[PDB]
Amino acid sequence: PAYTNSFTRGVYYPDKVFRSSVLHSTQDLFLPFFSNVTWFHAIHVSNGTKRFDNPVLPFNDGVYFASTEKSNIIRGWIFGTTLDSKTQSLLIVNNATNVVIKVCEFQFCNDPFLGVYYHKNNKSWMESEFRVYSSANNCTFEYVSQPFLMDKNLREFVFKNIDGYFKIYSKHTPINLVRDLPQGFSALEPLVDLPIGINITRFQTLLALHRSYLTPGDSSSGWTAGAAAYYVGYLQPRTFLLKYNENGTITDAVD
Amino acid sequence: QVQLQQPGAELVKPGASVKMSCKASGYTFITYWITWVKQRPGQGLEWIGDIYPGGGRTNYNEKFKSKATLTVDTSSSTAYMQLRSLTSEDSAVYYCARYDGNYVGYYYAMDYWGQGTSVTVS
Amino acid sequence: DIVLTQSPVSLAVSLGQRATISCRASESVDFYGNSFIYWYQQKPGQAPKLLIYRASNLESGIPARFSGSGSRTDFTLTIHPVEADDVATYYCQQSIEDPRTFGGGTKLEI
Amino acid sequence: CALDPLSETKCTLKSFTVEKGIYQTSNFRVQPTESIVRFPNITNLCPFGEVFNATRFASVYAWNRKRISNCVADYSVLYNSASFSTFKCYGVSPTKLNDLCFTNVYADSFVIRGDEVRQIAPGQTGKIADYNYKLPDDFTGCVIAWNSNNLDSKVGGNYNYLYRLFRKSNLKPFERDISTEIYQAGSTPCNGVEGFNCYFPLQSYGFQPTNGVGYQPYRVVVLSFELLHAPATVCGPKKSTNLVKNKCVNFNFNGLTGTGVLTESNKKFLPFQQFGRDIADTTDAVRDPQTLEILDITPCSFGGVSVITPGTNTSNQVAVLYQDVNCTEVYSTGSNVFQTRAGCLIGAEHVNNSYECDIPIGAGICASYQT
Ligand SMILES: *[C@@H]1O[C@H](CO)[C@@H](O)[C@H](O)[C@H]1NC(C)=O
Ligand SMILES: *[C@@H]1O[C@H](CO)[C@@H](O)[C@H](O)[C@H]1NC(C)=O
Ligand SMILES: *[C@@H]1O[C@H](CO)[C@@H](O)[C@H](O)[C@H]1NC(C)=O
Ligand SMILES: *[C@@H]1O[C@H](CO)[C@@H](O)[C@H](O)[C@H]1NC(C)=O
Ligand SMILES: *[C@@H]1O[C@H](CO)[C@@H](O)[C@H](O)[C@H]1NC(C)=O
Ligand SMILES: *[C@@H]1O[C@H](CO)[C@@H](O)[C@H](O)[C@H]1NC(C)=O
Ligand SMILES: *[C@@H]1O[C@H](CO)[C@@H](O)[C@H](O)[C@H]1NC(C)=O
Ligand SMILES: *[C@@H]1O[C@H](CO)[C@@H](O)[C@H](O)[C@H]1NC(C)=O
Repeated sequence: PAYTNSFTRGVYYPDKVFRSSVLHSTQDLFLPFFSNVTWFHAIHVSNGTKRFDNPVLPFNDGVYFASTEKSNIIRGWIFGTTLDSKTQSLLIVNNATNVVIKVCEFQFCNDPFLGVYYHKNNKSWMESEFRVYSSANNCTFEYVSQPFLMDKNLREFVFKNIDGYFKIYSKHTPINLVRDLPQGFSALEPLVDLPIGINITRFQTLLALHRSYLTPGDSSSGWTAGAAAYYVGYLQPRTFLLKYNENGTITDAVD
Repeated sequence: QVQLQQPGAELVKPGASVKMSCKASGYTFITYWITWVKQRPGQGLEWIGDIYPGGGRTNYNEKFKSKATLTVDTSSSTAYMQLRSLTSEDSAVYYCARYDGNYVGYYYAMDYWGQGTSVTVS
Repeated sequence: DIVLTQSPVSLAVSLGQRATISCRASESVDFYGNSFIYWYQQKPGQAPKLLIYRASNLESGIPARFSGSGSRTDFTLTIHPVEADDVATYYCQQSIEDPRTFGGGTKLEI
Repeated sequence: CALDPLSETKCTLKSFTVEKGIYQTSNFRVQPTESIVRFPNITNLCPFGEVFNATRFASVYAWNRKRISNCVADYSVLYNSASFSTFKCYGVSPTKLNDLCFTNVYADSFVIRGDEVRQIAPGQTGKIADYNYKLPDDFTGCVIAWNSNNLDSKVGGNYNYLYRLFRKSNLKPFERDISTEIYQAGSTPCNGVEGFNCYFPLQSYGFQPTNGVGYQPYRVVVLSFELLHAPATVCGPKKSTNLVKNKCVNFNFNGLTGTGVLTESNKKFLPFQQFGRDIADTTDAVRDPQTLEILDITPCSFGGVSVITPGTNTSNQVAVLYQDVNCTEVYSTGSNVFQTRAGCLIGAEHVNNSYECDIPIGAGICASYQT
């Protein structure tokens, strides 16, 4: 495991409150300023020897996800208290189409992935089959929305679950320094709240695998996943101070 | 074709009960609702209740909920109206009518009427 | 409970003239463009006979002289021409909400 | 001290004669005229179009059942549909459908001929009623049917719709039987082979364009409403009242339930942000759920009521003083109304002529008894 400083990122708006040049304090789960973020490498190219590791990180009441892949290699985030069909689990998939929100009881395979193959006739990478789970029981809630990932630009996806509600906040910002998160302050705009109503304890990042990665040969000559890298931070309950401009865009915060 | 009949008149002692019939013919009795209208001599029309012969569904007026006990006999295609705790104010003529109860057609229109029964309490 | 008032209570119309009967509703009867107001004619000693259903359509077997109009609170029934055998009591009934109620009635004199 | 403001001052100071000066006897408040409520455009519409307007309907013996819950039952589209030929409701008023709530709604759809439409009702008899679709005596719901010759019939005859011609027992209420076992009409067993005393329980409908309305296919959708003790999941969508401006009302914007007056604003909000607060953590402005605009929310104007009086032993006239409130939201009005920075004082004639100050009011305005 590799560690990198948080560098004052991950500040998100309190739920649906606006002010104008007003300094107000809030008490909620937030990312530590100058924290210590584990820069896990999901897949590294070592030929193209397979180095496949998606460790099952505990959720611990909030995760700060940062992606720097320019090929949209990162595609999904899997949540579950036990990650079996015993309890309901959250599945996220992000194609270049509408998002499919799937929350059902799932027997999850060892390596969850979305089967996608290149077609000679259509010359496009459409998904062949879904091989993330064995069975889908107690399918209560199904949400659809526009894709989150679209178009070298850092993306911040902070995830929480409070009061039976699953909330996501997103922001897209170009970065010159891919290796390190910039020492710059960016707000996280509210996007959508989900009433999943299930307990979440374990956070896992899903990486879509191309047909070359799914070929009988282990080596993925056609498509390489070495560039995949995901940041993970853990939130804590400390009061923060936020400064609001007249526009209402969060500009700076102090622990 | 469609014929609806009621007894000509009925005499009942005060404090007693009277059960009169509403005989309908010429059409399928169960497919049309049976409604009831009270008309005091020289006064206007007052609605009592309506019943569907198929299933025995009933809907009684709030004023006549404790006065009207309405049952039907689909075997004889006749509707029976029962009155209880009759007083001097209940001496009136009761008319039974039919309505198809279709929002598309005629809604609550009462196209056919019975001859009625002059109920006198004395 | 919607109360219906009919005016004039007593009306005298000569042979071949026009008789005007107006029924007023304490609450709106129109529902998505449908007005549930019915006009009944009750000859003495006989049961009332329906003339106009839904306040705008002629019942089968009713002469074309009887005609109705109006919407929402106010409804008007027009009979033209008026014949000798038109002496009866006219009642307006609303059916939008239970319990259904009838009008006070009007008397037509030749 | 309910008679006149001078009497109110006498009431407050507990003395018959009050010396010349200014005294705060009471406070003025603008009571809101009415309450206003607004809700956004409803998107959780029940799939009425999915059930009613479906390309393929199943047979009457295999009638499809659709469970409807957790959505708003918008019957307005049903009311506006002029192609319906039969709309009869049992146990519920058709006009009261939008005003009533049900725990669960079940939608049943099938195709039958014109003359068999009357069989879909409680207490009815016939082939369809007893062998294909049976309704309970206490059935609560509505029966909707309309002509479907254009879609359920073809030139060559549409036999895709079947009805249960033969059944050993009448169908129970809300029972769907799709068994294809050979009907045994006699003592001889069928053994899966039809014969003299063995016939298929299902008969294919013969639908032709020229059959006539008596023998034409009809699309029938039956909605059944049940009232249980569980919390209701099907309720009529709420109605948004007309927006009001420059008038103090009671507003409940999806739970704000605030009081005051709404005024057009110039500030611009975040695309997601709906309502804002001040420094004091109080409601400031709310965005319209219907349109996209920001409305300032100042609290209803209120302030102390002041009375300007000279010495009672000298005069007997008084002038009302309404501080911190403009004259529009107002002795009654109409007697020499004058406005100042302190407020709207009523009962004194404003004069440009400048004298030495006698009685305090505020903002450099002094009142005295003179000619
Ligand atoms: C914290 O960050 C330092 C570098 O800043 C790193 O060496 C260390 O592994 C991280 N984790 C802990 C627990 O110290
Ligand atoms: C994108 O992937 C999703 C998987 O959730 C799939 O449903 C959709 O059809 C795909 N879009 C295509 C193939 O254009
Ligand atoms: C708020 O937005 C307006 C319009 O773009 C802009 O003129 C103003 O400067 C902004 N306020 C800031 C940047 O504090
Ligand atoms: C189908 O058409 C519209 C909706 O598309 C609406 O009137 C209703 O759902 C259907 N109409 C009929 C007559 O069935
Ligand atoms: C709601 O519907 C009205 C009527 O078409 C429209 O003017 C308004 O813009 C709609 N608002 C939203 C938020 O969809
Ligand atoms: C004030 O009141 C007293 C009564 O106590 C009276 O004698 C006197 O004349 C009054 N003076 C004026 C200026 O009104
Ligand atoms: C009363 O208040 C102010 C005066 O300061 C001004 O807007 C106008 O005179 C009044 N307001 C109205 C009429 O809305
Ligand atoms: C007072 O001053 C105003 C200012 O324009 C003027 O209109 C008015 O005529 C003046 N009245 C007197 C009595 O001086």
